[PDB]
Amino acid sequence: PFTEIYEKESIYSEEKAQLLRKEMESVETADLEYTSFVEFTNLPKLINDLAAAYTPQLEMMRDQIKSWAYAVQQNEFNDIERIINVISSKRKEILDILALPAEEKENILKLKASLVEASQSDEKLFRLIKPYVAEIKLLCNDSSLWRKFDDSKTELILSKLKAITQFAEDLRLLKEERARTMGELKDYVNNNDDITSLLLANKDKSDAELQSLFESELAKFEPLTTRIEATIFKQGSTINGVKIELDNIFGLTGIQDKTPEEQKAELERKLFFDKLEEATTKFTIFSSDIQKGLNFYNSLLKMSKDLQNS
Repeated sequence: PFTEIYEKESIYSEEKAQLLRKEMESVETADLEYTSFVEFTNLPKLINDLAAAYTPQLEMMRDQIKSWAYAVQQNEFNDIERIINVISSKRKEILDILALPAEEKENILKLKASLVEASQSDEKLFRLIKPYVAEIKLLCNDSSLWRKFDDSKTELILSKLKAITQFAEDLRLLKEERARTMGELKDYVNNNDDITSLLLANKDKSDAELQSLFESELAKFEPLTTRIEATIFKQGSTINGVKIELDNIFGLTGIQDKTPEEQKAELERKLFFDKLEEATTKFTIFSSDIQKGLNFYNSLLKMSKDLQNS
């Protein structure tokens, strides 16, 4: 007596759950990025090896290209290009569904279909960079063939190594700091996040806000989210600087003589072929769009099935 209080509380809890979901998505993306970096670079074994030889980049590029190509190959959706034919099939299904209705909700559905068609047209624009990259990536033979085709400076290397160590430790500490930051934010919702005892502003109305109190109560969560974003950006520039310094150290460690001009040109070509990976990532990002569009299409088809005879 009554149950409305628990309803409002449930609503506020839902909002809080949404915010925590957003923040968790952000930190998850950050952690995934840093983990991908730390996995690709292998900074620990590189530092250990360099330190051992004191007192390769090609292996890295091979590992990253192999991982990207394998991941792209596994998700059998982008390479096949059968999705357009599938869309045509879905269109045929919708055509069959459209074939004794006498209302204007069919024309509206047609308009929605038109919008989906426009979305498909927009989807076509990204096919240019995708098709060339993905097809050359799908073949192990071609990719392997193309990939295969292409003192007193010790103290500097040592200093660079030290800087790399400090940078790495700073990065790990940043990740730990973010994880703890979240841990406290989530632990703040499953603990002393108050209740309906603060809900003394009458018995709402409702629908007349009623929501300003929720926004206000949510606005005190800002100092944790801001700390999360701060640690994320800091780990961002940390990642950039560490990448730069490690690139310099890796360029000072190897040959460095150098010659010939065809050598630097070939290396340049190799670094050029690594720009395909970017397009691969882009096509991966485009994969999550075609999936959503197929979901909407299937939803529309099921909607037509229901509208036919529910």
